[PDB]
Amino acid sequence: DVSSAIQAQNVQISSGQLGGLPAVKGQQLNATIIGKTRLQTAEQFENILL
Amino acid sequence: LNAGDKIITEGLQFVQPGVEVKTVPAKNVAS
Amino acid sequence: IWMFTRIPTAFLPDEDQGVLFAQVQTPPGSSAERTQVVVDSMREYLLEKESSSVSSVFTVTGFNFAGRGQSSGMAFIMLKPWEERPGGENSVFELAKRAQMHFFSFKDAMVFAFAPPSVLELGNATGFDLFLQDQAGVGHEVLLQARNKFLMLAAQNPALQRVRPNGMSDEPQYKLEIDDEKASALGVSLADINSTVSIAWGSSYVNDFIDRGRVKRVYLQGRPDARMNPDDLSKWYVRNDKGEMVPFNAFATGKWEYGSPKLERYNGVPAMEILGEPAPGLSSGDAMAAVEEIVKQLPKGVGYSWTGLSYEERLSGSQAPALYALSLLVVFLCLAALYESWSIPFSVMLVVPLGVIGALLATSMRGLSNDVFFQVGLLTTIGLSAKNAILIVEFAKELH
Amino acid sequence: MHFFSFKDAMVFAFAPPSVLELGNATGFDLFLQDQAGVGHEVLLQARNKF
Amino acid sequence: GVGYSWTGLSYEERLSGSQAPALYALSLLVVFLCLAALYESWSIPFSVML
Amino acid sequence: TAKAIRQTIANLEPFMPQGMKVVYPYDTTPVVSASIHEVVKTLGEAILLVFLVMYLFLQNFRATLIPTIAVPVVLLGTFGVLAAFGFSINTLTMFGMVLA
Amino acid sequence: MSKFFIDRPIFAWVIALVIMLAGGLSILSLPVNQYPAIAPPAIAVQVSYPGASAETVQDTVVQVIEQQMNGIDNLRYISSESNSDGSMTITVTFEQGTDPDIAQVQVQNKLQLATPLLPQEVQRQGIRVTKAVKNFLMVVGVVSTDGSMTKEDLSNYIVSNIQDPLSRTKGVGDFQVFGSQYSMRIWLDPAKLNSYQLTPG
Amino acid sequence: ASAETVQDTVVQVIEQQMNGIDNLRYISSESNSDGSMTITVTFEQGTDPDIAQVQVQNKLQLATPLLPQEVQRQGIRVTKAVKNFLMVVGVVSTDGSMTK
Amino acid sequence: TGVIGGMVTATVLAIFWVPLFYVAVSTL
Repeated sequence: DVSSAIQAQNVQISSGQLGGLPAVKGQQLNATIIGKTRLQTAEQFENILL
Repeated sequence: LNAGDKIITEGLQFVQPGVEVKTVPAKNVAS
Repeated sequence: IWMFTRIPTAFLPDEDQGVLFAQVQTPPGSSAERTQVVVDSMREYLLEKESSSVSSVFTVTGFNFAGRGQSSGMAFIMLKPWEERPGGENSVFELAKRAQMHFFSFKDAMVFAFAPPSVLELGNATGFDLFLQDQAGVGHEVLLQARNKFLMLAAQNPALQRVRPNGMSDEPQYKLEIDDEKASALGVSLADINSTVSIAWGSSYVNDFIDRGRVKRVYLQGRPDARMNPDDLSKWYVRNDKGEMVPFNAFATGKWEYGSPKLERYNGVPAMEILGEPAPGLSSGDAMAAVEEIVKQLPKGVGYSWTGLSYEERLSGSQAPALYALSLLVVFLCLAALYESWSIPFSVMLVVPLGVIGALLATSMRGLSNDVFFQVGLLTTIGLSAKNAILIVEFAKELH
Repeated sequence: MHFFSFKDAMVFAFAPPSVLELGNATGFDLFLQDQAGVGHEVLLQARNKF
Repeated sequence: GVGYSWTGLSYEERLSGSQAPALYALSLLVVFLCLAALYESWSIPFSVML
Repeated sequence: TAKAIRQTIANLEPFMPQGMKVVYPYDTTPVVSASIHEVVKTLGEAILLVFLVMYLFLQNFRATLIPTIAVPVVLLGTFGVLAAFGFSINTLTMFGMVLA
Repeated sequence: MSKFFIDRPIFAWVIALVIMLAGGLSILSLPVNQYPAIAPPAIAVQVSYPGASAETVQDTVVQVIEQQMNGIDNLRYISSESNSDGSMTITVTFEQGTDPDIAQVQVQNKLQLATPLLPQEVQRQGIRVTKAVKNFLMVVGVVSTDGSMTKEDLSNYIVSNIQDPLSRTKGVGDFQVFGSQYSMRIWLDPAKLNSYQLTPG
Repeated sequence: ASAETVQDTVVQVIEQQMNGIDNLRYISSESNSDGSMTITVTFEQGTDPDIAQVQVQNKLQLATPLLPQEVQRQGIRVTKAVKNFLMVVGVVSTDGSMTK
Repeated sequence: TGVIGGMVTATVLAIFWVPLFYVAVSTL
């Protein structure tokens, strides 16, 4: 379950777009949603909830 | 922002701040 | 010798070909509906103003040569055939300069217009292509000073035209921050949050199905009304371990950031690419040297590199070690082999500038430049100046 | 001629051609495909009509 | 709605068949010039050609 | 290859529904077909117009047709040897052919 | 040699005629061009991502795959590109004169030194490796005459009926069809999901 | 597996990706009822087969993760067989102990 | 144009100078 928690909390998740196609008629706002990214430092790996 | 301000639609790429410019009512908004 | 350096250099002075490229770039963060009303306004202009030359225009959106996204579109303009449009004003060089001047009326897009070179497998745009090979050794996104020199500080055009980006400016993005402590303390596990946010917005692909005897795909995504705004992030629910639904904004917030929608890696460092053409009247070599007074303003670490169809201008250049220095070197040997003397093969290669003296004059009077067809033309005129010499010196040497 | 005494098997005897890498039987071959999107049963009906 | 195609050892016959009429005229003219290279006339090679 | 593409469409267009069509919005082969035939018409304007200067300088119609049978017999003699080294006929060979 | 073919005119004729005919039967066979092979060889490799961001696929699927193909002989310059709609391009060119198939297999056996770093949802689509040069040749396809055909069913008909015959003819090394086929799109309603206590999983 | 299952899960997914092959003449295919397939593709006359089989395999490895997991663990085979055998060996020395 | 203008001056000049350069006096 330590391996499972690492595999669940250190991921790169495709979170899509905020105005992604096919949009509604009249959409004027379009951006990219940045969800979960991979951890970089050891302190980020230390605060992984078991 | 306040009432009576003139915010800038169409023509954003060709214009930097601090530039003398002339204005026309824009046709890109819905109203 | 002075008039040889007075002429400029080029490579393949290109042709009409009936084709024209035109790309648009709406400001960053624009939807495709904003791009379509620029693309259609460009399309309607070419079919009523320039109907004498333009045959048909094919406009795609969501994709150009600069990149991809909702803020990008391009047009393949196929013109009339060569006999249906007479007059030099119906060339693509006179259509491009008068459509590019009209495209400054379009305020909400950097619309351009350009032609491909004479070769089509090499290059997709006439003119120079220079890459900002920025070897400063810095971190991967602290190199924004290369971009700062790339915007206008490498665009100080004295005699250039249509100097344009080939990447795209960075845009706002929406960083969705989820704290795992509060989310886990309401029972809902984090892998289900990941699967919910990856299926509802990210359009998962589950398996395959078959219709009309062909295997196709089945996708899965939320409805378009539920993924348009940041508040629509708060419309989705996740089931915890007890079996009830937690809203998404009970454990997740959002925050705007700024990031690039395109990242490269060119020869070991992420460069930025600049396209541009010479102004009507001058050649390509003086344009590639007129950007050299622009590149002298530069920060630390960066450099300019010619590549693509501009790689041959700075890897071939003038082949003064090989072309017309070892070509006519061996003709002195092969005429000493047949004249059986030392000085009479020297005399017939002494008259070699008397042919190129008007070969330079004709391209100076017509206004052309030093290219590969000019080089292979001079390599004929060496033999032409030699064959007039040998035909009248053979009888001069046999009669003696 | 002897193999037609076997009632419950369409036994077929033959020999390979002189060259070996070309064909496995003597004669020709033809494919009858579909390119519209019609079903398998109409293609089998066309094969039986042929 | 359905189509057909040729395969197998009987495919190359459809692009170009047995080209013996395509030759035997090239091979006729190339020996017609070759014995004229020996006999140094026009009627004397042509009479022995047949 | 473009002939192959057009016959690939030209064999399976009746299976296509009548409520459809096909155009060619962008294409480069009329450029090839025009830029070959233009240099053919320059070789045509260089085979008979080189005949007039020898007819003018020799003043004899029986003495000026000797090189004009000699010029098209070397020329297609090139079309073998450039075919021998795998090279293709294009305008780049044909420029030197008009020069030769 | 002189003094021989002058008293022998038929032997002078026959060599000129056969050197005419050996070239005259050659123009029926060799292909007709307008330009030779002028571009340097170049191969490319693409993959798409459903709903990614540009920085998910920049430090991962570009930089480690970039350096391995440095060392390949007869080479000009290397590039890469990563987009925000979830697409990559790891194109690599060569110097002019090399055989493009051995230039493809050198990059092929050199770029299996970074193959397992890939997620499963884009290893399902696979890395499409082509020998695309840079440019197109022609484009095919248009709307219906009588209307009632959107910009999706035309693309579906193109990639479902006329594409796989077009991808097997000669010359074709790449294709960039503007659109895609059908897919059974399921559009989830979030309000109707928690009305039955369901998740998209 | 059935012929329909094999044809619509293995054959179509592989032959849907077989594009961009040099000197490909045609692609025949068959799928049997005992769960087997052949996708024997014939090239042009006068082609060395070493580049041909690796050009086939480079496009096959593009399609091999789309296959179900029950057939990836069986292992695809790409050979350059001609059509037909050359020799057959093997028999028992009949002592009754060994079976078929 | 580069070969037309190159040939015309190779003709109207060199017929004066090639006989002038065969009679160069160093060829004793």
